[PDB]
Amino acid sequence: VPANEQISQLASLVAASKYLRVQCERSDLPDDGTILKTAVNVAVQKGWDTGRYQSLPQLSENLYQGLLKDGTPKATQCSSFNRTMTPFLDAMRTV
Repeated sequence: VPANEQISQLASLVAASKYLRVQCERSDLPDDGTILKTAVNVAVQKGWDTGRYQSLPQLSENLYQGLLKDGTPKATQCSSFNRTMTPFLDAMRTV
């Protein structure tokens, strides 16, 4: 997996997680910093180089802002993320 694909993938998970917390009232989820730390930890567990990740936090916020405006109704997006995000949310507990 190329380094570009790696960063984009982590940012997507962070964005989806913030979307759940803020838009889907998933108040059991932690702050952006903790979500970010979780993405970094997953990266380490995959053997990825977390030195090349400089553009992770801003990218995450940009993708989150993109979600808000992408035309998917909130209820639809929340139902979808709640269904599919379990493995990443599980990882967040260990953090």
